[PDB]
Amino acid sequence: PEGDTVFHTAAALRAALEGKTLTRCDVRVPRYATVDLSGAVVDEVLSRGKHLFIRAGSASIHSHLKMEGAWRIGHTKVAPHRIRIVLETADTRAIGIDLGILEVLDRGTDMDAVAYLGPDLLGPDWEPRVAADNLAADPDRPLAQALLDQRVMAGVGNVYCNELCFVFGRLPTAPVGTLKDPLRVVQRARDMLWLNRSRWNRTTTGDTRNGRQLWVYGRAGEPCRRCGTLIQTDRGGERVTYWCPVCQTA
Ligand SMILES: [Zn+2]
Repeated sequence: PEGDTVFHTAAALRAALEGKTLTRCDVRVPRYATVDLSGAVVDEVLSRGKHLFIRAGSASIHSHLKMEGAWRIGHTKVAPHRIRIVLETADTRAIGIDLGILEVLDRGTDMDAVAYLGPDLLGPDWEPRVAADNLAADPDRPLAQALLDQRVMAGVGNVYCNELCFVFGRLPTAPVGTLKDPLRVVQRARDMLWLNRSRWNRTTTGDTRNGRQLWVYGRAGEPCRRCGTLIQTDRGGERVTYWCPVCQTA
């Protein structure tokens, strides 16, 4: 999950839970087995970068999504991974599966958990100059590592990292110092995530149709949509990269 998925999940949970009294709060995490927020209203569901917070009563349920489809809404219980939490209201059910962190924090201090985050690409008070100065603060830093650092700005994961590198004509190992305009980079990242904040069908090309949605990610061996050259890929290091060797040069 990247920042768009997490924001969208927060929105889906808001539709299911926000403003409603919890009828069930079953936290299947050992330290939190005794938490039972039933009888409290879910006052707010919000995202902070790749983090989710569910505020109810005096508590804030903090989760960090490692798996797409991590929170599921509806009454179907069959799932590919372990159910870690069930929340219900009179009319709705939300289940959290394969969550990374799932913890119950004090509501009043819940933002201390994530106060170090850089500007949130999908947060209400986004600040592109802060993100741009953070991104450019160390010009010898490799571009992809800087984009993926949640203290620089919050929300880019491997898909958006690959896509941003393509639209700016840079290899992921290019130093940030080679960017003509770091402000433009972070503004385009904001625009890309914003366009997908309510779209699970992640699209960066402007064309949402099947097979048309991304420039390079997941497209090894397919033609670049601009120059026609076949897309290349490398699976060394942490993350898989995809790039057009004509549009993205050293
Ligand atoms: Zn190309």
